Amino acid sequence: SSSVPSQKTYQGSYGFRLGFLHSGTAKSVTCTYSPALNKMFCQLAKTCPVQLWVDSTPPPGTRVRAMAIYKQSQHMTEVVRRCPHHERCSDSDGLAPPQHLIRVEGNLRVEYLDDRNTFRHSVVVPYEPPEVGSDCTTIHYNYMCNSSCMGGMNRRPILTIITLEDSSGNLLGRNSFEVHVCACPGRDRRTEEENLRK
Ligand SMILES: [Zn+2]
Ligand SMILES: [Zn+2]
Repeated sequence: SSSVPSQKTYQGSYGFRLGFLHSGTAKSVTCTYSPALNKMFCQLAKTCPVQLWVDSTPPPGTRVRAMAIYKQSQHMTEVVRRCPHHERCSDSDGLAPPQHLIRVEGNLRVEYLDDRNTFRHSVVVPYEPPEVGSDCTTIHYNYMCNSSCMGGMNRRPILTIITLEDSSGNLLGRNSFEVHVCACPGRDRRTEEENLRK
């Protein structure tokens, strides 16, 4: 059949897992995470904090990669990409190729990959140990297209897969979370958690 990027949780030797801010569901929130759904709700192009927690520190040369896949089997082989409309947005970023859905902000060492063999997009930064006074490292992602964009995800659910890898790309750890990009993430989180209850 067709191999797809794995989404299996794997903490690895460093005890790698993800954390998310406790941001609430008010109308004004821009990024919010549901532990009931393991799902991030966030606004187009806004900052999405993703914490990296480890029990011990990965070595220099370790990198952290992010890639989106469609959640549903019948769409899983389709590369997740930004819609043609959003490709044309004007911003201060001088690094991300216009087709990439996921960007990293605030990191001058970011690299973007358009895999020559799988065609998948990903965004990768060097792993760094927590800043002074912090217990975790955070990476700040932006999602550059809405769930609703007809020329992109077109309402199909996606997951983001975060991989910890060595300098050669070998697996050191993996986690994932669903993400819904939308104008009203607090309202959407509230709706979906209410659906879940029912
Ligand atoms: Zn625009
Ligand atoms: Zn779009």
